[PDB]
Amino acid sequence: SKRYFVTGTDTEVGKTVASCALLQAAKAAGYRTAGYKPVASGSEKTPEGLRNSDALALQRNSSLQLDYATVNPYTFAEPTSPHIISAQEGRPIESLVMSAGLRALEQQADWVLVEGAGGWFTPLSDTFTFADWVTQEQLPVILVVGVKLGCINHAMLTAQVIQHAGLTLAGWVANDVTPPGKRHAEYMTTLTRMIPAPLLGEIPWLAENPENAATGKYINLALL
Amino acid sequence: SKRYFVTGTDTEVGKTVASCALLQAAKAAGYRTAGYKPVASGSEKTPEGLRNSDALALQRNSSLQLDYATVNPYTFAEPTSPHIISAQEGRPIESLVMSAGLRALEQQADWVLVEGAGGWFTPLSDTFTFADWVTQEQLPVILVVGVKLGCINHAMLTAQVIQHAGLTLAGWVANDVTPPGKRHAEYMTTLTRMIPAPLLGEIPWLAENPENAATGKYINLALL
Ligand SMILES: Nc1ncnc2c1ncn2[C@@H]1O[C@H](COP(=O)(O)OP(=O)(O)CP(=O)(O)O)[C@@H](O)[C@H]1O
Ligand SMILES: Nc1ncnc2c1ncn2[C@@H]1O[C@H](COP(=O)(O)OP(=O)(O)CP(=O)(O)O)[C@@H](O)[C@H]1O
Ligand SMILES: C[C@H](N)[C@@H](CCCCCC(=O)O)NC(=O)O
Ligand SMILES: C[C@H](N)[C@@H](CCCCCC(=O)O)NC(=O)O
Repeated sequence: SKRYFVTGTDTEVGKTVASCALLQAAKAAGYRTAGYKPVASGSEKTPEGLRNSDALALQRNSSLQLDYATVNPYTFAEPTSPHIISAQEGRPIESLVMSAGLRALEQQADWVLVEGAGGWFTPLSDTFTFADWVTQEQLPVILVVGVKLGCINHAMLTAQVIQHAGLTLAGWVANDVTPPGKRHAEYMTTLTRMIPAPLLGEIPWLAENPENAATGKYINLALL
Repeated sequence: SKRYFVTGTDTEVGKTVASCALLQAAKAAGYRTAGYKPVASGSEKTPEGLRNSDALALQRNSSLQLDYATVNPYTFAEPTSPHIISAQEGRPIESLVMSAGLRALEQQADWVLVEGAGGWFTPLSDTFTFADWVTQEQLPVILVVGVKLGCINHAMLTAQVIQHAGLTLAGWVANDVTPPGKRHAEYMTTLTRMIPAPLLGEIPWLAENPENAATGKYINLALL
């Protein structure tokens, strides 16, 4: 299987909207797809247990019918850093459970997208970060950049740390989190020059429910 | 002279409020102080020319009476990345002018704080970033962390890139940009464990005009 890890320049830059666009393009290409969000914090109560909205988006944009626990093994109610609520609840986030989950998806899907939580360095325990697990798995990384003032600094910090860890930055996606503003073209030119990876596409500002929008068309999967 | 460069985990995390606190503590220690903001974008019109508010804060928190142009040689009206408006206006930001300005302050002050613009990697031209000038000058760096969800990732990205450039991370300052929230103690413990530099102090959430507040007391200059 082809496998990709999706990270963002910050929490809340639209990493899930860009992951749904990527899944929609891979399905259109004829791949058997599966989204995977191993760890999620910030979840709602239902009859079946806690459900996270981002993991639900990944589950319904996958071409295979998947059970929720397969998409998201670790679900926490509180919207904070996963290491804080893991310790609080007495539920360790185990690297072997996160890896087994990835393998289980690979039995049925040939194109798997793995979405982390928050940014690159999100702690999972007091001695282990999400970055350590991605390095261990040797996943190529796609960076989602929310285009706003301050995103050049955050895109270059994340890009350099991934290359320092000896991983492949497979590409980047520009996500328009605000309406058209005055220096949009110049920001897109600087970002294209500075990130050492192909620009895979640009998702426009979509006011109403953008993870349910048909966004596959904004991604050029040929460059991956 | 003692010289320090102050950077932030993002634009608008309170780097100027923390720089005014640092200047107030150094004055209380008996140093002859000068703040320096070489490049500023986002300025108001006055009879004397354009004036940036952050540079004005640095100028009035300095113990020496300094002229505005000495504090801030490069002033741009538009609140965008300095390389965009520099090119637009036909006014190159010269590394030799930025360095001469630092030396001119060193003739009269024995404790100089240098504040950049935005985050670490802010571009000054198409081939030159603020990070290149700080490396060239070999300035020790103080990191200001606005405490909010996502700041662990941004504090660790910036910390690692500065150490990769062979510079000293002299310390960090926690700035409380929001009112007391639920996981504040756990965020302060994680940040203290993860940033490889002393915590110099914590500035509380100050609703009304915090750069005019007397904040020197929250900084322990002994650890610098
Ligand atoms: N193209 C777009 N147009 C309009 N709104 C967008 C958008 N992309 C993202 N958003 C909005 O920004 C917010 C964050 O988006 P999203 O849920 O995809 O982020 P994310 O995956 O980075 C969150 P986390 O850090 O918790 O993993 C959402 O409310 C979403 O609707
Ligand atoms: N301790 C605090 N309490 C309340 N508000 C604070 C605060 N620290 C910073 N702020 C507010 O956050 C905003 C940004 O602060 P500040 O001007 O110091 O940031 P900064 O220097 O990072 C800006 P730039 O990126 O343009 O250099 C201001 O409106 C300021 O009043
Ligand atoms: C306009 C901002 N407020 C700030 C400069 C921000 C540059 C951000 C560049 C980037 O996107 O990383 N200006 C200043 O510090 O004077
Ligand atoms: C609660 C957030 N929305 C997100 C996790 C953010 C962790 C941020 C850690 C940090 O401060 O760097 N959750 C999630 O992606 O499910």
